[PDB]
Amino acid sequence: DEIVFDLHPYIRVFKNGKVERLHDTPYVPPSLEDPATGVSWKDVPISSDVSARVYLPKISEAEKKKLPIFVYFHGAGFCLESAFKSFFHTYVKHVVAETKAVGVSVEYRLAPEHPLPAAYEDCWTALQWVASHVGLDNSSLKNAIDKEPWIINHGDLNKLYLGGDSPGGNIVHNVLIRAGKESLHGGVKIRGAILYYPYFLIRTSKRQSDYMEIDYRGYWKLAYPSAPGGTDNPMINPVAKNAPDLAGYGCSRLLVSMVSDETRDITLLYLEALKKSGWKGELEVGDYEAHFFDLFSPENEVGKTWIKRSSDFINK
Amino acid sequence: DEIVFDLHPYIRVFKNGKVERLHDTPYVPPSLEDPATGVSWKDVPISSDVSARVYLPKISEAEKKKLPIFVYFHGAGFCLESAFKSFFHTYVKHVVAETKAVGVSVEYRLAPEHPLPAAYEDCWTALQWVASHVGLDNSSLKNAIDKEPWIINHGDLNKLYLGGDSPGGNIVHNVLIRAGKESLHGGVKIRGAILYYPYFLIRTSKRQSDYMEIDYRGYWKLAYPSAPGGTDNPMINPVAKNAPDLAGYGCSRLLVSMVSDETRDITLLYLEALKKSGWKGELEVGDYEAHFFDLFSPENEVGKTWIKRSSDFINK
Repeated sequence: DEIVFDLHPYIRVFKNGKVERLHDTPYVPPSLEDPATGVSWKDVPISSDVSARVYLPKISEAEKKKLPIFVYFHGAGFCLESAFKSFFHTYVKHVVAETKAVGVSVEYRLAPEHPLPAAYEDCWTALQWVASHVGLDNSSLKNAIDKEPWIINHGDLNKLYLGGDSPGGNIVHNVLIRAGKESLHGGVKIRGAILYYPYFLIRTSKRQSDYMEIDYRGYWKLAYPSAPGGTDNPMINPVAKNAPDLAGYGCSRLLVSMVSDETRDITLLYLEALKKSGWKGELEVGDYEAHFFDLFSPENEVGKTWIKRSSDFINK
Repeated sequence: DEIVFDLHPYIRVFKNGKVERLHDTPYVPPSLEDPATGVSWKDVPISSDVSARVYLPKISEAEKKKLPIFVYFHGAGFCLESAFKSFFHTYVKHVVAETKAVGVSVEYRLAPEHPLPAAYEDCWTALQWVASHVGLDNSSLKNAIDKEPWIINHGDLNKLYLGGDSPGGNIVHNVLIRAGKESLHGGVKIRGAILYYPYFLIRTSKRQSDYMEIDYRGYWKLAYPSAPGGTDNPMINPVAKNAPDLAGYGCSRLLVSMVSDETRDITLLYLEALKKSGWKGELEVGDYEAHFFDLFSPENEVGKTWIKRSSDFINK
């Protein structure tokens, strides 16, 4: 009955420790050869704490080479939604259908039940599980209970991509820093990453709207209550004094995408820092006149454009 | 806002066609090597409409032969719960851990969104998908996108069992009649089936409680509104005048289990009919002094007894 934290319409926490997410989109079960898209998906165990939705597009006998692998870390606050719920599942399904990629959409542990850095560790665990397929054939499945045939048969570990939106984009950033410090299994490398609307807190020269100065900062306090340095913690402020060098990103290619709202001023400060960092790689930028939610649906022109832009990046 | 069907605390249907299931237990995601039990599970696509939770127990290098396969059809009204929700998932996890079996718990379509016979067709689709593993090795996965390595490597199709509780037991009955009329792929046969508390409507000689005469019959009207003959439809009344011969069950061994409530009088009429039918097979009966829900949890003595009884049946 008793409420300790209230964020309508997204999340409520009760005194008894119950968490309610009334806005969250519905669960969508596994499906073989979706009528609309031809895509198939399956929910696989990675650890006792981590799982993922794997996606396989419809493949023609003529299309003889393994596909790029797209590993996705969903957004929504560090505290909402699921790889298995309609919002992110439908988007990933469309990116997989357009790109012709093996998808891996990570079900990481949410705050506040599991504060950061749980999400970061879970997304690293999932990316290492993808990399662990290096050099395997179907005979590996006799003794490895956790390996995914769709990756063994249809996924090219020379074409490994990350993606994330909002806090998921923040997770991509933190995973790329870790990938520069710690090699993935078998020397697998991340070829590229797509950060859409990444969740960063950087001090703009001019005060922004109350939404940016209050609400937008509040997600970090909910996600990581004990964060050393608060909103200047390097995991949320990538240009903090003590922050890891952006030159250390463990990938060669980046697509960073923004829409025409106040977050664009923070993303521009991130891009300025990345460009000055001496990161050795190709940076591409999407800069759209649109609302954030529009880009997830191909039912919108800008969504069709964005999903095609993602496909063109992964397939370059 | 507007309610057309009300069954507290289980299910409410709105004028706008929305269905609310407020009592349903929580979703439990895929997990590798569950700390409590050692079991692993994974949600796999079978068709555009059907999926299943597959289970693998912890297997020792010494345990060198493929395991029995246990295909489960959950109960709860034809209208509630999921293979992926805690109630049935936890029970199947415990049966798999005790038995040392490959589990396949079918996510069939529920009423009222999908009236019967949808559940019956979906459980047949899932059993045929299990049978479709006959003779496959790991090389099959190059060109068959839907096959499950845990069945290929660890499941013995010579040791194929069904199980179901309440309406799930009704589904086992209807699937066994179909299996007598239609061979499974590759000549695979059902070795045995476990019907716990099967949902049947048979006329007792004496009127029972109002719960049995009203509420208990109501699930059939909700599940199959247009059923020819209503509660005398052969799919719910297995001794109806026009009903398929029980001798035609497509398995050799049955365990039928009852508890000490009024459903026992209907199950006894079913068992009398099965015994008189000239079905060629071994019938075992569990007859427990207990409450229906007690047998699903090994935290109860009778639950421990029942899960061990199921294991002893599958492993005979």
